[PDB]
Amino acid sequence: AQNPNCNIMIFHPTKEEFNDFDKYIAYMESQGAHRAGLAKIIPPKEWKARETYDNISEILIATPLQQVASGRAGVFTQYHKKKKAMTVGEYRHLANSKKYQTPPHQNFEDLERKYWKNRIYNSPIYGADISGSLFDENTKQWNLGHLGTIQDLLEKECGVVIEGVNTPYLYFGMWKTTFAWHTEDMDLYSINYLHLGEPKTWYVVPPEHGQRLERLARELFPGSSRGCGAFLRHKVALISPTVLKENGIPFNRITQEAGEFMVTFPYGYHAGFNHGFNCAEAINFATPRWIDYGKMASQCSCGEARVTFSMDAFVRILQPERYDLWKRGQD
Ligand SMILES: O=C(O)CNC(=O)C(=O)O
Ligand SMILES: [Mg+2]
Ligand code: NI
Ligand SMILES: [Zn+2]
Repeated sequence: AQNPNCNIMIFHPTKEEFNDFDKYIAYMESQGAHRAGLAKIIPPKEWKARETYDNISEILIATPLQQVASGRAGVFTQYHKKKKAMTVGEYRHLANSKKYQTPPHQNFEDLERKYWKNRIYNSPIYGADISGSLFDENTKQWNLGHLGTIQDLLEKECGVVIEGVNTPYLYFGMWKTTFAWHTEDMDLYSINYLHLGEPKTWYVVPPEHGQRLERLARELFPGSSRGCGAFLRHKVALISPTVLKENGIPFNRITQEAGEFMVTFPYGYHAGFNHGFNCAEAINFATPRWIDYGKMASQCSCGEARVTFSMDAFVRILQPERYDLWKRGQD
């Protein structure tokens, strides 16, 4: 078995290997990359996502989200308070302000210490989940707006044609902006490209151990667990690396820098934080190996998780017994 300790693997594809996206994912899996739940891909030196980032300031962030924490430094939830619209240039100025900017630090490990010590005492503002793309249309390799769709994959594997669409999303971050512990909708893959700015630190639990994280979470968030049998689908709970280690939960960590891709694998729980002003693009995707995970994915039906239009067909075809209850949660 390849990668039996479930370490995060880093890949350096050549320009020739960067042509065929599906083939390269399958290659990474042949080497055991999926066992970690997360892999890093450093693009060939010849590649670029677009020519420059000099002209992005007028993108609108219609609903910036202030991430307000509750709990203790290593075990907390966050809620999202909606703020007034602002442009990317306005948001960048805000991220760089004395109130929000990255503190002085020695290295990524010092900054990570400072994040976990101090996160809960601040409420950073995240421009998340903005439909759109920063890849140039002429970028032919690893262009996250030009990937094979999940609907087409399901149709190819299973023969059933379904409604729905699959487009990327932009994320504008600042110091301390946080992504809570989660797997993707329907335990899909994700791919995330850090277009510009400061790094993103990731934490990940191997897919084979995801239920250990779920059992800890039920213990640490006992009210939430009574409310919903899949409350991590709400994407609000944070648990620090120190608390994971104290409870024997297997995990790994890695920092993504500008110009790098990350892939999350089916049922790989992940969480993390941004170091300072940045912009990332991400999208879900599927492969043949996903189908069995999609069939077994948990679902929130309490009403909290509310998701896209396109998840309806995935539930309906892959999980017909659960469909009626899940759809009630949607309505
Ligand atoms: O970058 C973020 O805020 C969160 N991203 C992801 O969870 C992802 O790409 O799967
Ligand atoms: Mg612009
Ligand atoms: Ni994710
Ligand atoms: Zn729920």
